[PDB]
Amino acid sequence: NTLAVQGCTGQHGPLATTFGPVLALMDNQNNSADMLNLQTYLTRVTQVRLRLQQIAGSSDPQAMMQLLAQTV
Amino acid sequence: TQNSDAMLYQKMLARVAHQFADMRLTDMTGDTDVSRLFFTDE
Repeated sequence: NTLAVQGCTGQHGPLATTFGPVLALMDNQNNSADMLNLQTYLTRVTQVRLRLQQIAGSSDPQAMMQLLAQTV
Repeated sequence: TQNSDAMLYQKMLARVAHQFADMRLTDMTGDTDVSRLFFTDE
């Protein structure tokens, strides 16, 4: 957020090419960029957290830890 | 040299089309992320 508002000083702005790709993430006005953005990534990492919560759950014989790793 | 029910509606439009701009997809739906769903044109 702090990086978001500083990419609009001046008046899209005069600091375009220095904050180009990083402000190309959060905008949702990147209507053809292959959508490549920040917001999907944090849900793309919350499920690697979530399937690791089950290993942080039981993990009783130290198996069912590698059962998620047997998929890898 | 005549004007009845046809040039009437045309002169309605060519004065009102001055004011308002087009309405895209993104100024619909309020604020929400629509670019992840619909790549609408026209």
